Amino acid sequence: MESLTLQPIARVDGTINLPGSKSVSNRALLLAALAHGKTVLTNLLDSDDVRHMLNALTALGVSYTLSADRTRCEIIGNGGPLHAEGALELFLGNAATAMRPLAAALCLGSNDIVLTGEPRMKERPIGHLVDALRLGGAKITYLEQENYPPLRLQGGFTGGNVDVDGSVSSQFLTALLMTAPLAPEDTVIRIKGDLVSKPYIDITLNLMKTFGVEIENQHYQQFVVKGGQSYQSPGTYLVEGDASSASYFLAAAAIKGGTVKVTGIGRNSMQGDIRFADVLEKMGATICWGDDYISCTRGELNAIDMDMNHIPDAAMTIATAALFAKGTTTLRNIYNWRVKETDRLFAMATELRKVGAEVEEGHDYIRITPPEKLNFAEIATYNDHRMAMCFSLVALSDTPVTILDPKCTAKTFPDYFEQLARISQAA
Ligand SMILES: O=C(O)C1=C[C@@H](OP(=O)(O)O)[C@@H](O)[C@H](O)C1
Repeated sequence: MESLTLQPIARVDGTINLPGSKSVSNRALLLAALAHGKTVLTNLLDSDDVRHMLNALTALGVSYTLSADRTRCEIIGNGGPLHAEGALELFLGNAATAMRPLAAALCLGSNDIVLTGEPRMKERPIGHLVDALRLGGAKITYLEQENYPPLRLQGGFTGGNVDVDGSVSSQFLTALLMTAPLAPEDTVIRIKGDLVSKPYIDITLNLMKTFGVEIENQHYQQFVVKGGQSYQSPGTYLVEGDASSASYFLAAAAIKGGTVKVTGIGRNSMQGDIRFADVLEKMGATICWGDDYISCTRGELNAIDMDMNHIPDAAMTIATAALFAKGTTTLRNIYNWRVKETDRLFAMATELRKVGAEVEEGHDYIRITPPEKLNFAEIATYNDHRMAMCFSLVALSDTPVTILDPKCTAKTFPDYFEQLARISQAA
């Protein structure tokens, strides 16, 4: 078991040029692959999740080249639905942004492809998406547990009236939205009830528009899609810096700055996680917005009690920042933390208690009361990049912290520790 021990960080200050957005990167790659023309993506993220998407595109026969640092990608669009037969297996690691979108996309036309991934991926739900694709005509088989990957896709999605559950993940609808335009018949996607992680739907629609396709969004309750469309290369496309990866650095400044500036995202960014900055401001930090940067300057840090459904990923960072806040912090409406890289409500509560906090692990919320002083702990990371990055912040105290399996950060941010070190100052 590899581990990394972080020594106490006296102050953080500086500028970080963010790695590309995982959410935007994987959507842009798939749309570029489906599109007509050559797409040049810059600031593409180089991380495990994007690598699994690139590998899947290579296996499907898509041609592309990558720059030395793997952040510039020139993709030759296929000019239509991707295809493979012979039950070709695409191994998708634990990349949900590859698994859900490809599960839908590869149902266009005929195909015989199997999607699988790491053990935990076989425990992350995909039934709501399968249900919706089958209502549209797709033939899909669960090869192991019903409602979970791995899946055997045999095609057949033609469009039509389809309902989709949006209560557990926004990714199922995202996958349907990206796929439906290329289906021969028009599609009307009806959301059954609640829709969580709504901002990710805006990211999907923004990317689809960039690639030449628009749809009729009726109050996020129903989506009208015209069939028979084609995606078109936007030419050169700049991938936004990752606003979720930014949360750690902005929070570090709120706790121990100094001023930390992250570049690559700004006030016009499409990522819902830029709203994480609003939360730090509510806690007492000072925030500055620019066209291509967001900065946070230490002020004070007071506990908050907020519904975090709009920023589920970045919200985890508030769970550890809460260790440094005055009062008890409560994060609500985050049930789906349970069905992500790990059950994040169980994991976060378990590890927070190890450094001294009193924590109530609610079914769909978490309440954190910080200790007078933190103590040393060896933090388990549950093969979850965000558990490692969140707990790195424990070192902004008087105690060191040991993070197990630090390389798990590579899922979305391979250079995380070197970047945190860049802004760490001894004086
Ligand atoms: O579409 C996306 O890029 C994502 C949507 C979110 O998932 P849910 O919709 O399941 O909350 C988020 O947690 C995940 O890391 C990325």
